[PDB]
Amino acid sequence: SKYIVIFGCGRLGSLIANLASSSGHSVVVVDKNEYAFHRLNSEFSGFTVVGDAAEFETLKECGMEKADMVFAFTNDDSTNFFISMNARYMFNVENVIARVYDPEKIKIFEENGIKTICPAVLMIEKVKEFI
Amino acid sequence: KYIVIFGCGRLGSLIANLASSSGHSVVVVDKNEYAFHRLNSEFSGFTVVGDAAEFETLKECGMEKADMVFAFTNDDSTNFFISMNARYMFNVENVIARVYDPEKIKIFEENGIKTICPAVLMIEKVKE
Amino acid sequence: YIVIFGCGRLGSLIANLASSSGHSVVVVDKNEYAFHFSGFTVVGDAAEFETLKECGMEKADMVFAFTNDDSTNFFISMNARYMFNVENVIARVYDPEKIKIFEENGIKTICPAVLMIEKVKEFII
Amino acid sequence: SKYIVIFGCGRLGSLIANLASSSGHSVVVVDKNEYAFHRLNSEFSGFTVVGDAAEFETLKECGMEKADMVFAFTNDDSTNFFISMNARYMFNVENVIARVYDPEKIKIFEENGIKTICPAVLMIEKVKE
Amino acid sequence: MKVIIIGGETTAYYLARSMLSRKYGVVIINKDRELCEEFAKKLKATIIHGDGSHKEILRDAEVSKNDVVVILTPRDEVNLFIAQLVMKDFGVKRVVSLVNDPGNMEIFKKMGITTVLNLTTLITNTVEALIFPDEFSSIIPLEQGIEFLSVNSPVVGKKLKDLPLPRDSIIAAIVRGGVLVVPRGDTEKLYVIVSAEAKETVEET
Amino acid sequence: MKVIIIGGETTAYYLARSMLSRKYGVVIINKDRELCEEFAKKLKATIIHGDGSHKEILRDAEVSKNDVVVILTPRDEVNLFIAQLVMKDFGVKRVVSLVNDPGNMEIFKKMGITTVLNLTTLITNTVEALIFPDEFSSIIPLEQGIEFLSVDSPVVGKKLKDLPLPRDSIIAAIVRGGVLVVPRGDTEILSDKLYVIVSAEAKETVEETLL
Amino acid sequence: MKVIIIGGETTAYYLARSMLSRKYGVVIINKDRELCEEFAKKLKATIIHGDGSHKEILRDAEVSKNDVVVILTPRDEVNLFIAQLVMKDFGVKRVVSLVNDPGNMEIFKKMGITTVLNLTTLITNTVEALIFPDEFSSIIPLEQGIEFLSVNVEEDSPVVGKKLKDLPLPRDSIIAAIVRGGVLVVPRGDTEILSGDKLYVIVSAEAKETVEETLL
Amino acid sequence: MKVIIIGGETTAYYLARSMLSRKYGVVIINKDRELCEEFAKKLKATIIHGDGSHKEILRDAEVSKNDVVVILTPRDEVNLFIAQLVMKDFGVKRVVSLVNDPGNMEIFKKMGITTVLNLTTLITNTVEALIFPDEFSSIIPLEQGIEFLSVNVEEDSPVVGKKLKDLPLPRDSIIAAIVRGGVLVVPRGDTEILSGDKLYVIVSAEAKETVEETLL
Ligand SMILES: Nc1ncnc2c1ncn2[C@@H]1O[C@H](COP(=O)(O)O)[C@@H](O)[C@H]1O
Ligand SMILES: Nc1ncnc2c1ncn2[C@@H]1O[C@H](COP(=O)(O)O)[C@@H](O)[C@H]1O
Ligand SMILES: Nc1ncnc2c1ncn2[C@@H]1O[C@H](COP(=O)(O)O)[C@@H](O)[C@H]1O
Ligand SMILES: Nc1ncnc2c1ncn2[C@@H]1O[C@H](COP(=O)(O)O)[C@@H](O)[C@H]1O
Repeated sequence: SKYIVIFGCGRLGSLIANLASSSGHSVVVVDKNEYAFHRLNSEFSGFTVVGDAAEFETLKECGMEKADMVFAFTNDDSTNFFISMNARYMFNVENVIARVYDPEKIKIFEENGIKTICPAVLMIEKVKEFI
Repeated sequence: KYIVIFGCGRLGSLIANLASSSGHSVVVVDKNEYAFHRLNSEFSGFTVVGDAAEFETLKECGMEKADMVFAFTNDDSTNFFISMNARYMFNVENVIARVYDPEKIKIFEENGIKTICPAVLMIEKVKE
Repeated sequence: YIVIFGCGRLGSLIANLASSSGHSVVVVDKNEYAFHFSGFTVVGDAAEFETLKECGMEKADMVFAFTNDDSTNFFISMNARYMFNVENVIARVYDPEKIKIFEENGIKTICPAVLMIEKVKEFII
Repeated sequence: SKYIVIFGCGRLGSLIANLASSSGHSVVVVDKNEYAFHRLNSEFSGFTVVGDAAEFETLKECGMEKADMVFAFTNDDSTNFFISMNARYMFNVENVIARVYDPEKIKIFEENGIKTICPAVLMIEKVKE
Repeated sequence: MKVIIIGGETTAYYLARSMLSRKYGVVIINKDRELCEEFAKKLKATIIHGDGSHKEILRDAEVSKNDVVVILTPRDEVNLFIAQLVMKDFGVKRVVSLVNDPGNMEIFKKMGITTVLNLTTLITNTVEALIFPDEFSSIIPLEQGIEFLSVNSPVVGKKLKDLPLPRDSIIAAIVRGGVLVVPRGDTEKLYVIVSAEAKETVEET
Repeated sequence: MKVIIIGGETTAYYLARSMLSRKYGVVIINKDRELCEEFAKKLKATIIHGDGSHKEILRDAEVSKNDVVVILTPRDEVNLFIAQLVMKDFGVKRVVSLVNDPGNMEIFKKMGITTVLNLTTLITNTVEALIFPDEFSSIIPLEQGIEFLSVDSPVVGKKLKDLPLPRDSIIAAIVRGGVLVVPRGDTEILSDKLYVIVSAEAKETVEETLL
Repeated sequence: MKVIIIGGETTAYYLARSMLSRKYGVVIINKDRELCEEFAKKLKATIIHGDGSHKEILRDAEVSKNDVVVILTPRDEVNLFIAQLVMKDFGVKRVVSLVNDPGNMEIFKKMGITTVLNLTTLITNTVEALIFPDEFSSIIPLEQGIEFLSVNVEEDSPVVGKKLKDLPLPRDSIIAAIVRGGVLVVPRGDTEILSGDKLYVIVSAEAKETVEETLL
Repeated sequence: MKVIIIGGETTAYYLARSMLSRKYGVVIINKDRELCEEFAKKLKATIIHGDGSHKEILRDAEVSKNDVVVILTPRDEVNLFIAQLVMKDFGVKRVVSLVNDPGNMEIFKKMGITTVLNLTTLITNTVEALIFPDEFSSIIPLEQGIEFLSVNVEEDSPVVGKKLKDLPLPRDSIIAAIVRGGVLVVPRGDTEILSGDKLYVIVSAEAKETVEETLL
């Protein structure tokens, strides 16, 4: 059982949270607003922290100290970046995965050792088939 | 094959560059010119500056001779409008739209507009 | 029969002096909380025509266009003068340059800036 | 003659400036933007300072030190207040007159010894008639 | 059946005011929280604050098959979407939309959205009429391929029967000094209805 | 003579685009700095950023006696002013204005500003036509006191000569399946879109007869 | 006694968060309806939406004689007013204000509003310290007429290898604390200023020129 | 070397005004088109309108290895990014950043961005000093692990009438400067603390509790 911390319980966010919880992992879902947790499915044993991921007092509340994986998965790159940097350099989380929208930004994450999931990078694969 | 890419943005221009390097005739339409900085050195295609919501812009792209129209701006409604003109006003055979809101995906395909949705793409990776 | 438009700082002061003087007053205002007196009060936008009809400017002896907006006060006045043929229409006009176009439509004007130049004359001497 | 400093060359502002200049007073007109000085008349010998009256460097530029009268006459009460306070307490100008819109604010000016011209207070007179 | 007015600041207000006065039911769907609150207070309608293009918002408004959705947004790309969304996903048959770009009028027609006469067109027709008052200026265009023009000379002192107008043209109504004159044969501001394929000759005559 | 378009976001753009295409000279006077810059770049007109109600701005635009000022603002109280200011202080004879409140159309006419057909009226006429398609719905109103309307029925199978319409009514044009039919006497209506021009003092009877 | 934080977007939030954590009572008075609602939800304080300069709003906040009004607005002309309004009309003795223009710090002091150290000054001191690290850079200014500067020591400096007693500093100067490699050194007489040691200095302005000339 | 000020409305103005006056070169990079135009007109610097977090905009500003980038945005998540972007991708050694959340000061230090003293901290220290004037209130924090506090001598206090030599302060504490009625007093041994006087103190955190217990 991994201790997964998912930041941002959104469209893409909560999907990670549900696949994680159903796989018997201990999940912590952090989100800017509570109504986002509606996306968290019925069968979900994890805990949820409401709070701004840019605030430090929120990052402490997640217990990233005991985390195996931190997913920075909000709709903001800089936020996701900040989340990751705290995870990597402030809580020394071994695995930190960030959702990065702007493909140009991907580099500065990996230059800090933050694995990245970029939708645009993922799409270029599928858009290649359409020719 | 004559590709028309609308919106020369982050994701936009990446399509434009892969297209141009593949020896396709490209037309890149964008709201503002400074976006065309994102198109690389080796690029033989033409660039139309103009609002893709204006009809006079859509005529300027020569979608008439297009094999593919990519509606790839950051706006769904704009991308939708671009696609509708491509499909119903210039009868472009292949029209691909970048759709952000996954709930909107349906109404595109219901008009026969192929869609690339980032959220739909992400659910795959977030599964892992 | 006085119709005061805009029940504001300056506005309501006209309304009170009028009502206490035993005149039949109608106070029109964009919002009710302004009304904070035997007269009647119409809540409504003075730029809307349906509001101007509701005031009964038809039976008015005096219309005071006294909102904080010149263009509004102008519009109020023009309706009073040309649409309800009110004999006396007085407008509160802020921008002194606008005063002219009111009087060129026969709308008497009370301008604070024009009033002030009088008092500011004393201070220098 | 008097060395008058008029802040804000606006609708009401420049009217003060013109009556002052024509009366043979040495005027200084300070304004946030230059295009306001179009309002000042042909016959105008005074000097004009472009600048934000809220910035101190602007208040120094006006030479309130040599001023007999400062008119704080911008469209902003707080700005006019600030202008006045600098005039009174930082340049010790004997006469400071402020254009105050909100009649409730009038008190806190006079409590700092700033004479005030309030349009609403002026209007209540006419609206009485 | 309710009239769903989907956003458009001030014109949206006066339409809502109009609809309500015509004893209809009105749902105002506007994205401007500030304007929504102003409406709520003034207009006696249902004000749903939110993006009309969002399926969820439309669901909240309860847009039904028989409702008449009026889209009044300044963005045609949005209008066409809000239209298709209401038409395909909600089954609204009756859709009225503002179309800003006169160029875009066509695609809206092609899609089957009924459109209000284009403002900028009317404005242009009105302005051009004022600049050149003595030339056949177009009023409000009728069916696709038939324009409704008006003109205020050789025509003076001629019988309406004697006037040789083309086959697809009708001198609909004469207006002598603010009075309607029914154009008989022996009749000597004339409004004209003519098909585009005959407009040039109708004006020349 | 230039066409002075005095502010109105998007509709102001497309009008400017239209005017320019009609080889006219255009001065756009708009208070939105952001939109002014957008215009400047797109439209080949003179863009003066500033308040149209300010004499100074109008002086900068150089509004001349012969110019045509088009006021397109959403605020009628402003429009009427911008109009009067242009008309009285600048001597502009030709003024076109948008009028938002249908109620306000009258005072604008009375003042001698020529007005574009009211949008909300047209919208209402169009919407009401869609809700009730089988009733005489008004098109675009002609001269003051003459409306231009359009409409199992009794009228089907009747000669246009035989139809007893009131004196101040004209069955202007019949439109059979997207084709204009010039209404002669021996013209017969069939179960047909007939456009009608009638004076208000005869509209009630014209409709009663046509249905 | 409550802490009335009168508007200032984000910094107003973190102050409110700070005050509350220090078991104080907080009244946030902000004119941004949007931000007010965000605060209401996040911060456990009293959020009054409205213009702080309006007597009515301040009445609604119930600003009392003993309350501490903190004015955090970006407009000094407003701040000075909101201050005077709070001080004269409400009898608030304790007022803290942000002052944006360093030039305006003086009039705020003259009026008796206590001010937070000017941000742009600090930023300037910090930036100038980074550009020229080997010159006496001013920290946070103490009482009016006494600055609190700091100097690093260069391997090629005269001060290196000199006794703190032997160093001839002017009368109104004090070598307050030496900091050798992130460790505080209490400056005794027999203390030797070594190369690399960071020496903090407190000196009166009328003696700053000579203190720098000697220590650097 | 130029000072790249990367956005921050009003404080960005006064910093730019300060830097220019200090004969530096300034690039203002702001995303507010309106404010950019106001700057362009007022400040004699290079105003690049655009998002500082975009590599392209930074390229347009020509941020060089030796330039000093000052990030003044209200969003720490952005600041840390804009910082790393400037530091890693552009090789800027000297970065100064505003840090809004006092909690976030640490990660910024850890990353090697130099930070201006936190505003909300200063505000809190100033406010708490006004509420409790007769308790050792912290000034501006020195090096990590050494705070710079200050206390006022109360009439009924034990410290009054005591020799500074006779005062038993802990090893890692220094009574840096006494300030008697707006005058700096250099603390010798035979110095005696008088009523209404203000003693500034530098003490290490691991000794702050005892220093206060003794001085107050
Ligand atoms: N600053 C933030 N702190 C914590 N969560 C955030 C923050 N900003 C955005 N989020 C969450 O991130 C999610 C991202 O959107 P989604 O595309 O739906 O996964 C949203 O549901 C937000 O609530
Ligand atoms: N109406 C429009 N016409 C042309 N381009 C547009 C329009 N609206 C948005 N865009 C473009 O959409 C692109 C999307 O940005 P990005 O998300 O980075 O791919 C931008 O470069 C815009 O220029
Ligand atoms: N367009 C309007 N229609 C009706 N009343 C208005 C309008 N605009 C402003 N007012 C009112 O007129 C008063 C003007 O300010 P005052 O008389 O100085 O307090 C205020 O109470 C406004 O609410
Ligand atoms: N802070 C300021 N510094 C200098 N002038 C100002 C300031 N604020 C406003 N103004 C001027 O105040 C005048 C107000 O216009 P008016 O209300 O017509 O007298 C304008 O000309 C503004 O430029």
